[PDB]
Amino acid sequence: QFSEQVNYQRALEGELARTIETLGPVKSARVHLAMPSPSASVTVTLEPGRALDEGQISAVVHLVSSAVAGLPPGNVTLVDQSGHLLTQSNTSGRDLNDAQLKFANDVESRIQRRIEAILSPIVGNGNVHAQVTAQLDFANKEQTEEHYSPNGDASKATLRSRQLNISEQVPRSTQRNETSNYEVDRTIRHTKMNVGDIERLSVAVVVNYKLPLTADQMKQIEDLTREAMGFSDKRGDTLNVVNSPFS
Amino acid sequence: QFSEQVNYQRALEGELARTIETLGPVKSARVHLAMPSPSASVTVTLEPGRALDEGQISAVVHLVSSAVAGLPPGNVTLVDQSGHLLTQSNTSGRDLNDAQLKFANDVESRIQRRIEAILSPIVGNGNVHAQVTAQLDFANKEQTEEHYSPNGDASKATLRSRQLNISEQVPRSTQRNETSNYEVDRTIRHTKMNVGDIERLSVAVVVNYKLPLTADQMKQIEDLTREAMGFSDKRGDTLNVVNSPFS
Amino acid sequence: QFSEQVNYQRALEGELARTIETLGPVKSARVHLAMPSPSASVTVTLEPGRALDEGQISAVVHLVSSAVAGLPPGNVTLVDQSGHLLTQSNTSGRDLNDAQLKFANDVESRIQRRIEAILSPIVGNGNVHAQVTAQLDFANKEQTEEHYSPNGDASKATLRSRQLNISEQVPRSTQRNETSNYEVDRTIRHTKMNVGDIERLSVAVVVNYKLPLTADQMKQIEDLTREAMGFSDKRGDTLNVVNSPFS
Amino acid sequence: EGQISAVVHLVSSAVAGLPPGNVTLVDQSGHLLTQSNTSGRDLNDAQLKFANDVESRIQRRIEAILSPIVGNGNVHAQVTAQLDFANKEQTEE
Repeated sequence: QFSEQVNYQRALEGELARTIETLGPVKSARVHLAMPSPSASVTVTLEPGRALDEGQISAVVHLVSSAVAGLPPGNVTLVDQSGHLLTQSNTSGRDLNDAQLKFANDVESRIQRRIEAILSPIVGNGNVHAQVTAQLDFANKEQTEEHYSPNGDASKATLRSRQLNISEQVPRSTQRNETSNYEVDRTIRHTKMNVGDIERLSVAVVVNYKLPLTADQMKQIEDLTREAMGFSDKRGDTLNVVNSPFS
Repeated sequence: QFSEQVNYQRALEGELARTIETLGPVKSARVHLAMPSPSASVTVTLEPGRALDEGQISAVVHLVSSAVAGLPPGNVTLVDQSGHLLTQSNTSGRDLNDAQLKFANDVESRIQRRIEAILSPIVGNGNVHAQVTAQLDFANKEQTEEHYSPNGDASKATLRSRQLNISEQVPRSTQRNETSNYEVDRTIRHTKMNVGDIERLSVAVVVNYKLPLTADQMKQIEDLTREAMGFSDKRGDTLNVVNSPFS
Repeated sequence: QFSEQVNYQRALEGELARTIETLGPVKSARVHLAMPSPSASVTVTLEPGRALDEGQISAVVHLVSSAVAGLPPGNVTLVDQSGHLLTQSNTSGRDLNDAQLKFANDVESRIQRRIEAILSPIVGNGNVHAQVTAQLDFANKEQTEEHYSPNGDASKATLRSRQLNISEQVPRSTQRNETSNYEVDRTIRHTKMNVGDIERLSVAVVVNYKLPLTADQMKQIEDLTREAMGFSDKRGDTLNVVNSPFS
Repeated sequence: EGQISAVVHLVSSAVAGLPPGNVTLVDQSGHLLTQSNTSGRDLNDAQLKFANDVESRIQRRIEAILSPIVGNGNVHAQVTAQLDFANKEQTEE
């Protein structure tokens, strides 16, 4: 019964390593599994004069992380024929953070690619450059308001019950008890903010000469960029456009 | 008994990979299953000089996600013969924010494609460019109002019970007790806001010269875009149209 | 049954050692496992005239730590054909101060090269030398604030209940009981500081003669490296720049 | 990224007992190309590799917005960022 779940694992390892071989840069792989939480250790041997890129590692990681039951991609270990541990594995902590750099590099790559496109026709195909910086927010934030509406005014209160004894005598020994149980308007927001929204934008744009550009001809260039960003003084965005001869 | 549910899985993998082969661009597939939450890892080898499109990936994902019991499409891993992990529902770095850009692009692509299309007949085919920026909202928001109607005015209250004792003597030692048990109107909305609604738009439109365009002719060009946008100042949209010769 | 889980371990050891052989600098490996806590002991025999680098050790450590169920990389022992225990983790009196020195040498290395890169253009490709020392902070430290906002002022209290009894007779025999129950707004931070922050930098910078450099030319050289440092008086950093003929 | 290991192993192997983790490659524009990895926690260094990328970006950005103004090589810029890796939380009410 034990040599049942072992003669099988030895076949999985030999099957998983037959696909990683049929993968291009890899000449021959060699994978061992550790199923008792599980782990794996691929040992690819790249073709002569080749090296797996940064996104070609996740190809071989997920190729094994998914073909094995319950194996996260944080346990797969990839190693070349020249040492060179390619996976991160070893750090159980501050991985998955370059992701927040890649992402922030795309949020800015777009605003940049856009500003050039909306400004290249006016000033020329290559007479303008623009760089973008975006302070993002990755704080996992939640919220739960629970607003009520005031009912201090009788004219807009909503009684559910009400008791009201009003004695009197005449020695004007009066009296007035009262009870009240209200019902209350009750809103309940429950947000869960988006991880990756933009906190503040800062964009600098250089535009070539012609011979400088006219004051208005620049002011109208400033306002286009003010739109290609989504310039919002709420966020505290900062734009700075300058015209200067290129080289 | 174990080699029963393993000799079978080895046949499923060999059957699933025989169909993905008969799929056009794919020359030979190689799938492993991880049935224990399950997973799969296809390893298609596209035909010489071919590449699966963005909707041709879901073809091969759902082709396997559905042929295996209890396997969501977020666990299927597709990989070419050149590395290149094609899926993403497999990564867990952020795995979502990277898709909010590919969405906010499309929202902006439409309003861009639309704006030029409403203007291309007026000012010529290529004599106009527009770029759109959309600040979307991906905050998973909810709500639950619970409104009541003010039954303060006895002329629109709704008693369920009532007990009005009264006394009097004559030293006008009166008395007046009174209970009440109202019934109350009670609305309950329960919204679950949409994730992806536009919060603010900023559009910049450049139009070519002909010679400049007429003063009023700009206002009519501005208004068309104010419509093709869906401009709603309540959202704080911003539009800026300029006219300057192209190159 | 025992010779079942032993005939298997003897095969794992022979399989694990067949991959470490196919690894470049290694000519022949020899691994023993210690299943029960666990452990391993690789005994690589490097090729004639070779030595595993500092990152080539983790290649062979994780190559075995991952191929064995429940084996952390702190239990793998790597040894050459010339003694030379390459791992540590087995050398554990503290197992950590061996690292704080190497790590503190990296932090000081970064700041050093950066002061050499920002300054070499002004003064020459070799006419500047800098040395950095960094008092790091490796004290594990947590924290938990629990702030409350003051509600002594009634105009900003949040009553949850109340009971304001009053009396009087007129010989003014007054009386005024009063209870209260407040709701209190309560921030709760919970930090967990970083192990490896910088406490203080001290940087010494020598620059060659030209002929003694000018005061302004020195005044600005001090201002630049003050930024390449990250000089912050709060930390009480210390920078000392001197100009003196080299040799 | 694979042309660096070409020049690293070209020297790591031509010298007796020199691992590739000790070879340092530098351009004519600063830009330390190597880095490797240290030991002990294998995480504190991960806060340096990260803190280096955050600074390389702001550097690549500053030179790319100035190169047109002043010339393809007439500007250098070095960035030093004090990051913050304190795992913080909070709960207002």
